[PDB]
Order: sequence, then C-alpha cells, then structure tokens
Amino acid sequence: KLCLVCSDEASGCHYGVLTCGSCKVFFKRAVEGQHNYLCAGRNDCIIDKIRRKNCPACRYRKCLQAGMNL
Amino acid sequence: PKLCLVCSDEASGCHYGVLTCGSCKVFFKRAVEGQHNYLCAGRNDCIIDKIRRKNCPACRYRKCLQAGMNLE
DNA sequence: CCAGAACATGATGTTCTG
DNA sequence: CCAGAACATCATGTTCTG
Ligand SMILES: [Zn+2]
Ligand SMILES: [Zn+2]
Ligand SMILES: [Zn+2]
Ligand SMILES: [Zn+2]
Repeated sequence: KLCLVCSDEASGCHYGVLTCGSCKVFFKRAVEGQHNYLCAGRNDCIIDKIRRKNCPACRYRKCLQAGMNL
Repeated sequence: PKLCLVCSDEASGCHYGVLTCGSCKVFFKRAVEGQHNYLCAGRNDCIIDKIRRKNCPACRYRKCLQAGMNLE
C-alpha cells in the first residue's frame, strides 16, 4: 500500500519496487537523464509525499537504496 | 558587489526593502501572497544559493524574512 | 499489471508594463 | 529604479498507450 520511497499511496511494483506513480517516472527520468542533482542539506533529506519535490538528489538516492533498477 | 542577501546571486536592485536578485524578488512576493505551507526536508538550515535555492522554498522564504523583506 | 509516452499542471526566472 | 503582470521554461505528476 505505501510507496517505499516517499510513503505516498503506492500503485504497483515498479522497477523492482513497490512505489507510487510519481516516484516511478521520477526514477526513470533520473537514471536516463543528465542531472547533477545537488542536495541543499547533508544528503539525508526526509522524502515525503510533499518533501520529495525538495531534493531530487535524496529522492534518487532513496530510490536506489530501495532496490529500484532498470 | 552587489549581491542578493537571500541567495548571494547578483542583486538587481533594492526590492521589498532589501538588496536582492530578480528571482528572489518575485519569489518573495509570490510567497507572501500565495497558498502556501512549505516544508523543509532538512534541518531548517538548507544552503540557499543560485544552485540550490529551488530546493527549499521554506528556507528561502525564511532567509527572505531574516534579510528584512516586506511589502509595505 | 507494468513500462514508457503524452498531456496537464507547478514552480520558477526573465521580460514587459505602469 | 522599482512593483506587478506577462511570458517562457522548466520539474513534476496523472493519464493515455503498448
Ligand atoms: Zn513515492
Ligand atoms: Zn537532500
Ligand atoms: Zn536571490
Ligand atoms: Zn530547508
């Protein structure tokens, strides 16, 4: 039921992992994109339904640690 | 000189009482009028510079107020 | 049911206007 | 020179399509 990356309502098993739709397409664009994402914090941001917008670097990192893969 | 007191980018002039760049100018005005409720994902002390200022509206808004920005 | 594209919408930053 | 609106361009998220 819950996205393992942002804890929003999950939609299905995506890229190996139970995630929401927004996290699905974020992760695909991160991996297949340039993107030199820079954290404004300490590389340990909270990733929420809301706070996931704030830090792509941490969102992407949390995706990987969740086992998201192509 | 001159530098934005909010994000350290080049200031374009004195806006809402403070030396700021144009982007911080419109950001502030947008924030003090808008919805908004912003949430920090870090520890309420994010680095706000030209690079990172898009990351944390909450901290950028905070720096705007600390610098003394206001509508009058 | 899922990947990937598309189509809205959001958030931002520069330019134009008063 | 500055405020506010308008325009353009993102990043993000939902819906359509394979
Ligand atoms: Zn998610
Ligand atoms: Zn971060
Ligand atoms: Zn600024
Ligand atoms: Zn912050």
